[PDB]
Amino acid sequence: NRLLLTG
Amino acid sequence: VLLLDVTPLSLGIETMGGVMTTLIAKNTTIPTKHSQVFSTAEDNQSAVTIHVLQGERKRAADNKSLGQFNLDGINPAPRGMPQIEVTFDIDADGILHVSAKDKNSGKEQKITIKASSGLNEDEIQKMVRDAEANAEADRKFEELVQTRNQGDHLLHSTRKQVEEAGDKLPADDKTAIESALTALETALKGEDKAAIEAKMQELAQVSQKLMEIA
Repeated sequence: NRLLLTG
Repeated sequence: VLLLDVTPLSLGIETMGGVMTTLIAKNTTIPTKHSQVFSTAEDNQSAVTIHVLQGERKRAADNKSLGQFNLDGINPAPRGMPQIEVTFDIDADGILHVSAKDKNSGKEQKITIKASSGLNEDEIQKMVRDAEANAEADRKFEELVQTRNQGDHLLHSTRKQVEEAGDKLPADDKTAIESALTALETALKGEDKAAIEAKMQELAQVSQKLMEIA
């Protein structure tokens, strides 16, 4: 799946 | 040819759970450019931090930081919705340009990183050796982070679903769900993947009615 970034 | 210029270690960015995700693999010839689209890790994020990394380890903290920047102004939305295009481009003189742009808002930020940045020849050899010697532990860390990121998303989804089902959710199920949430949140902080999956299972067991409301 698509990888994610924190704030 | 018997010689050419490469970038000597993988370059990429830190992703949810403290993992290094690679955009340019080690020993890629330069110049070179690669893009990948990423999204947000939690609901309602109006920013992301792009932490740029050089190295071959799976834990972001074990690689060499080349710098960081924030992309702000993202419309707050459900996790996974924003489309953040991150681009790494290294020119023929070894200078790295990294940008990130949010497709919906059109906001963009970037940084330029000089070619002398990063690890030297001996540190490069050591980084390669250490990645090899720690391969099994790094695969285990990646597996743990995958499971923490799923548990974290299940924790937030469940709290959202509790909310959306105001009074429709019986009082006693809310209590049981809330205890199981606490246990999951505790397991997420630990480093035992099976324990986290076990708490997700226990939470699914008390969420049956909560699921029916959906």
